[PDB]
Amino acid sequence: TRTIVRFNRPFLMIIVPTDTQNIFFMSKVTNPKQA
Amino acid sequence: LGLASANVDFAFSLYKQLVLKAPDKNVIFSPLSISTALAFLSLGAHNTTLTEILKGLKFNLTETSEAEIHQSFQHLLRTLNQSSDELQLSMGNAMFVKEQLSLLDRFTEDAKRLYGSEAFATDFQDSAAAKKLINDYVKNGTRGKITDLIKDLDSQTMMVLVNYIFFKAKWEMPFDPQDTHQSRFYLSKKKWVMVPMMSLHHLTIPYFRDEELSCTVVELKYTGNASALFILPDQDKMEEVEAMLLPETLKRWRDSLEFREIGELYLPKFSISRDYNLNDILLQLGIEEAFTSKADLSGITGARNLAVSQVVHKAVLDVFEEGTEASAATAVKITLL
Ligand SMILES: *[C@@H]1O[C@H](CO)[C@@H](O[C@@H]2O[C@H](CO)[C@@H](O[C@@H]3O[C@H](CO)[C@@H](O)[C@H](O)[C@@H]3O)[C@H](O)[C@H]2NC(C)=O)[C@H](O)[C@H]1NC(C)=O
Ligand SMILES: *[C@@H]1O[C@H](CO)[C@@H](O[C@@H]2O[C@H](CO)[C@@H](O)[C@H](O)[C@H]2NC(C)=O)[C@H](O)[C@H]1NC(C)=O
Repeated sequence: TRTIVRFNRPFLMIIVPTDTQNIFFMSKVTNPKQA
Repeated sequence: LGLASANVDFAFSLYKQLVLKAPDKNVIFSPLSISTALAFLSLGAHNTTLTEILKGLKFNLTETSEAEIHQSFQHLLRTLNQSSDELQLSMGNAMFVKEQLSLLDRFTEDAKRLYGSEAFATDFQDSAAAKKLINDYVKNGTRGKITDLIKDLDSQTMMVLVNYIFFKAKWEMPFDPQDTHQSRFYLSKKKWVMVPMMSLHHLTIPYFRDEELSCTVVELKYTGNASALFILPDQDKMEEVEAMLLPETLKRWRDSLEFREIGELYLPKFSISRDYNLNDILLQLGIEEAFTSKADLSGITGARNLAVSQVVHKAVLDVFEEGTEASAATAVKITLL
């Protein structure tokens, strides 16, 4: 079967820079429709 | 580098705590912003009040002196404080000082060269005004995002140390808004929900799937020296995965990631905001004395009369088809003992 990535459940998101391992932002989306 | 792994370490401990608080809720905060503000504050601390913060930040003093650490922060602010063409990065530090107070020179100078802090004499006497002033500097620096940082202001507040970070970037492979549509988003094992799902097809992106942790790692790069790593744990794995959030398990993700063609990818289009009062979180992380009457902040003025009252933190994060906007601010409320 096709490799399918579907984010239909609470996921973690880590915005980090290329130029070094340091975490800029980091969120855990438990429910998108907050706003 | 090495002291970059500290910063990562401090991010995951802070996260682990924030979740203990309200696991059920979403999270969003910038770790870098917090670390810079308490490193900045640390510039004015001495003795134990100093050891603590410098240890609550996950630094290994056994191998690092306080000068090396402060230097780390200047090089880093220097390096990343620059918006490319397709990626905007902005970092700012400022110190709002009440008019009456004369602060040590060593402190005002170190603030300048090291953290690039801007000073502002303030009248913390008339709370109303002092407030707005700080809020403009933040919203100004965050291009209209952080708008309610400081909401109340002690008339006893001698000083405030602020930090903001703004991030605007685009996707290397952006979504087609024409293809964006509603789909189910599972809040839990059975409770589903309708949500605008953004979808892409036939992309070759850095993927990875490690079973020893039961989750999947996908990587989407922004047109810039920055990229977003989405971690997707399986149903009932979230707990286990947060348990393993360590500087090392991160190091692994980023090594094991190998390009691959994915047939279909689905990512919600979200926008989230969060306020935070970090006093209790800091206390758990061992940053205690600075909050106590045993506050040794003599590095600022020249006497043990200042102490920390509050450290709040606001962050916003929009994830849309075209790209990402993100932003946060940290402000330290410094009161007279
Ligand atoms: C840096 O912090 C240390 C730790 O608090 C300070 O050392 C402490 O200073 C106090 C006040 O001089 C000492 O007081 C004495 O304590 C002993 C019992 O420990 C008692 O028998 C005496 O009658 C008096 O109360 C305390 O011992 C001392 N402890 C340590 C571990 O050093 C130090 O003064 C601070 N230095 C700076 C530069 O801020
Ligand atoms: C990071 O970059 C920003 C933008 O250049 C810096 O902000 C400027 O700082 C100078 C003083 O060094 C002020 O006089 C300018 O008015 C600020 N820019 C704007 C657009 O207002 C910031 O100081 C730099 N460094 C750090 C550590 O924040």
